Amino acid sequence: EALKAPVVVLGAGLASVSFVAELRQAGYQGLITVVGDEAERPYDRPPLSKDFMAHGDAEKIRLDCKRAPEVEWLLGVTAQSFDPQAHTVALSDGRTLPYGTLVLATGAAPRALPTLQGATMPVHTLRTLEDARRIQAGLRPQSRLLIVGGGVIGLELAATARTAGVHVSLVETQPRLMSRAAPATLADFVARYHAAQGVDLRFERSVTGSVDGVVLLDDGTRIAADMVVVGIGVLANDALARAAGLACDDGIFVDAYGRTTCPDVYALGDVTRQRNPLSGRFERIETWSNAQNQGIAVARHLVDPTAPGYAELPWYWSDQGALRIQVAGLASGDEEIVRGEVSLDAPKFTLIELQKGRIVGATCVNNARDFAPLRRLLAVGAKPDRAALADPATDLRKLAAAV
Ligand SMILES: Cc1cc2nc3c(=O)[nH]c(=O)nc-3n(C[C@H](O)[C@H](O)[C@H](O)COP(=O)(O)OP(=O)(O)OC[C@H]3O[C@@H](n4cnc5c(N)ncnc54)[C@H](O)[C@@H]3O)c2cc1C
Repeated sequence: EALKAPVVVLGAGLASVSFVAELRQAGYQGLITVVGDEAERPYDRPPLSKDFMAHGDAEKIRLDCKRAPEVEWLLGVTAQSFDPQAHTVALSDGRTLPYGTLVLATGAAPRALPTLQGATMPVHTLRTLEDARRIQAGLRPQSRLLIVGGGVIGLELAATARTAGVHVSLVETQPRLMSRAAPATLADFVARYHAAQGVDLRFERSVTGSVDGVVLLDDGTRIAADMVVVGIGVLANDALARAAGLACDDGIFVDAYGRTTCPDVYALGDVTRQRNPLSGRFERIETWSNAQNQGIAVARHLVDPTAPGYAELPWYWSDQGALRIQVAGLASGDEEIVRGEVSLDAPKFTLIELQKGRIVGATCVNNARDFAPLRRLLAVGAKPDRAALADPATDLRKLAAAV
């Protein structure tokens, strides 16, 4: 009923690939056409601040489009507009695509820093393979890099650059790192780790401008750098949706079926503003797991309307040198339980966030084994014995089973 052929998807990132693979796997055999503005074989972004930044082989980061047979991928083509009455999409190459169902999977773009508009020194953001190549081409040993923003991507780049023998300074407007999506205990530990690896961290500082290779701060001081990478967050790529009259606010509003306010138009991944089931509030979720899992859920329900809506709880990971960080659910509740010691000597620990005895979030540092059972406990809103949660004798995989 809702799934009308032909299917057109705008964007060829993870959300798009995951969606079209699930359409095919679920048994939809109609036309699928995907429009991607990047002239690149679809690829995954997490490597760009990690192993790619370090080793430079793009053929290790391509998405597997095997589970998406009989898809026409229009790469290097921009969707300029769509007409939701005519059920058409206008492309940059002069062609028009008809659709029965239109899927907006256009992701998000790094926010520019207004105070570095008209900088006369290298200022980059890190989103694309082209961005990663341009940054890597300036990552010379004993270079000076300034990162603006203490989000996970800036910190992943900081670790990669330090490992490469690059001097790194980092300016954060907040009093802590990872203010978006991380428990304070984690953010404090992570700052201690980066400081110990030689990152020059500047907290509660904002950039006010730049002059001849030097960045100016709002404490009236200067940081000289060979290169600036700005990581102050992203803005949804929701321009086509806004122009066509869909409900958007830095992100296209969708329900759990991926429906926008425009009939026959859906949206998925980083472009969307959606319900976080743990907070009960709408948020733009900026994670790999959301892009994949939302794309799959929306495709499954299009093919099989008896399937449930998207229901997965949020989580991400970050690889920052010696720290393999995993974070699920909410950053805080009324209670944090710490398993293990929080120590720079062989870091290994777990945080559990509870709200009235109920697990609402969890963090693992170098403890992948405990993250899977904690996500299962989170998913059913488990209320375990807080003494047991704290006790390192406790086996979390066992608790997961018991419930
Ligand atoms: C450097 C980096 C590291 C990351 N590391 C992690 C990590 O460790 N863990 C984690 O959970 N998440 C991580 N993420 C986040 C994760 O990669 C994103 O959540 C994910 O890429 C979102 O996928 P998407 O398909 O919704 O959007 P995107 O990947 O942005 O894909 C959308 C595509 O649509 C294109 N597009 C936009 N407008 C148009 C148009 N008009 N016409 C055609 N094409 C268009 C875009 O240019 C883009 O190619 C990282 C992201 C980056 C950039």
